Amino acid sequence: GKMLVVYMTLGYPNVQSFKDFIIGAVENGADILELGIPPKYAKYDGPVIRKSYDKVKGLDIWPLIEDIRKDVGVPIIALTYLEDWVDQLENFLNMIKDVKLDGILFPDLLIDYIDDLDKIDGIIKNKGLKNVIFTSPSVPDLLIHKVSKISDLFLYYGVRPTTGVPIPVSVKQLINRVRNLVENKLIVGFGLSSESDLRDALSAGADGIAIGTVFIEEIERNGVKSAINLVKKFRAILDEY
Amino acid sequence: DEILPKYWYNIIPDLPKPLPPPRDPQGAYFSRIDLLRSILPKEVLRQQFTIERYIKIPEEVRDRYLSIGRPTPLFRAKRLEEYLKTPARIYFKYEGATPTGSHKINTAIPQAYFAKEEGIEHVVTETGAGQWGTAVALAASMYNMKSTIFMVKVSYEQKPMRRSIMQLYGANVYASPTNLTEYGRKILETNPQHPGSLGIAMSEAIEYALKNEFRYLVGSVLDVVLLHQSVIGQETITQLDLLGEDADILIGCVGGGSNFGGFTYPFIGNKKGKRYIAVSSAEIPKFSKGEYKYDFPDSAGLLPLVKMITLGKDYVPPPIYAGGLRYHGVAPTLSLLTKEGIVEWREYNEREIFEAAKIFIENQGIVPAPESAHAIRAVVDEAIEARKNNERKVIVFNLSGHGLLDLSNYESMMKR
Ligand SMILES: *Cc1c(COP(=O)(O)O)cnc(C)c1O
Ligand SMILES: O=P(O)(O)OC[C@@H](O)CO
Repeated sequence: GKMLVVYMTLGYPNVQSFKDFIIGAVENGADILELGIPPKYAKYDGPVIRKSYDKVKGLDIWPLIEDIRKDVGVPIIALTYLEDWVDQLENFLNMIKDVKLDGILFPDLLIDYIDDLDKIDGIIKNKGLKNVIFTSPSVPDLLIHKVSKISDLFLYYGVRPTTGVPIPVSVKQLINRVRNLVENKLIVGFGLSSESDLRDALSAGADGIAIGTVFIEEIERNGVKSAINLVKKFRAILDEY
Repeated sequence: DEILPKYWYNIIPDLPKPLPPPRDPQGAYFSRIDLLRSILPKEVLRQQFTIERYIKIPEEVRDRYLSIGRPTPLFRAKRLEEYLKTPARIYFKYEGATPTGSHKINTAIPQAYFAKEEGIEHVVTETGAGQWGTAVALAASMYNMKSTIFMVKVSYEQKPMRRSIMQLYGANVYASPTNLTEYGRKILETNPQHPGSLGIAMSEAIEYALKNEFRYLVGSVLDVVLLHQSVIGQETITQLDLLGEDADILIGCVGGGSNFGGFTYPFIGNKKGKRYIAVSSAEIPKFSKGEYKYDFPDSAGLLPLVKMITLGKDYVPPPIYAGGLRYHGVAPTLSLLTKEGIVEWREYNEREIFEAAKIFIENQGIVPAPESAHAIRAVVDEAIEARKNNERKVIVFNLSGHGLLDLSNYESMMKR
């Protein structure tokens, strides 16, 4: 069936509400968790996820990751920017591996580190971690095809420049452009908060959906229960395929 | 005569490496990317981020394109070849044929159409020389919308002819730095004699549009513009095909990079031609002294960070040069292509380009824009190398505008 990939900022809004939300997400149909590691520069993140990083400022993520890992059976991908760790990449990956995370998604790998794609992807695979590779309409068709053969678990394809911000964009047409290039599962994300925006991608070929900002917005507007709600709704929609 | 394309071509899907996306600055107080949805007409913004290889040209836009004289002529410059005693054949796509006198009309027309279709009824933009201001004033007139042009102050004073045409089409023209925007008055506070820059004029145009709920039209740099301009390169291929010709060297001049990318990208994406020479000013050395970094297109920093060769957003052009190409950065796609070695770059100084223009005036006949004489200059140097190599090189270049409203410039260059 379709993959529902749920993003949340580590520790957001606080450690015990975060734990609450995650557990609820997993119980209500989240297939994969992507958990944000507060970066120095959230290059490709909209204002909502950037603010969510400010709120958790100071968080000690490692004991927390170990708590989550203990109970959650689903794959968990750390999400963070390579620029912040490239100088300590081996230790970073080894710590990601220590706390028993499944893999990593460096949003700026292809975009700002294309010359090191093969090297870094080997380092990650070599340590037994899934390298979830990130792409977008900014990546040329040939390269999309190439990384679709090596990305682990699924290939991520963001349809908008930055998370959260609803840039006008034809999702149906961006998916058709790439559907036959991606020899992988194809998970679509960035601004997919409306059923219409979400059903468009499913019916256009996508094997899954990735959603983050709308959950944080929900947590901030109405709270964690009301947000776990939203997961159920989204799981339902994907379940129609 | 439907050599006129059915589609616009976007090179992005065919680039050698990924094109870094526009970007909110680190720890910014407001999202630039989110602000775009107020700045740009919705459909312009959608074309800027819904990146496909081909995008149908709406039939009404094709109709308007036809009415201004598209496809532009593809001339062979046989007198010029004979003067250079070159074995190469020399062709130029003559973008000066449109009513405004330059290629800028190719993007003003669709942008204005999309704004009128969205219910906009007043557009705003900046201009330096006035080629873009004039395009936008004509395009606004076509669709019965008001236009406000923020013209770089020093150009406003030395170029009253273009002001006449903009006002003739129905535009209002202010001299940036003006005191009609917050960013304007700030710049007047610190140095009220400031002669302006494209970056400053861009920012006031954007600020002024926001303050009044107007829309802003963008004349270069962004991909949606070079997408629209790809009518230039697509016609050229078709027109060379009709001649049984195959381009070897493709030459264009580079301000922000729209006429070059409109001209060469259909050639680069499909694997036609070989050797692309972007030509720029030595007095605004984007290529020789510029820096390939994320930086703002405008000086206020109201647009997202964009990855480009740039002299810096707050660059101020030289005080006496009269040859144009004064914008401080290069389009991200063009910056990528030249950093990746796919496009060659070349800078010329004012005397060299001024001599190039006189050669062209005296051995072809069209008065070229000072901008375009940068390209002519490289065309001439290559025609001479094809000599001392004896090969039938076909040099196609893009004559991006005529110079009839730049005669004050040519007078200034009688000082060399
Ligand atoms: C504005 C202009 C240019 C430089 O801008 P580009 O975006 O590179 O086209 C070149 N030639 C003419 C005639 C212009 O008006
Ligand atoms: O749905 P989005 O736009 O908030 O995407 C969240 C990202 O950080 C990862 O999916």
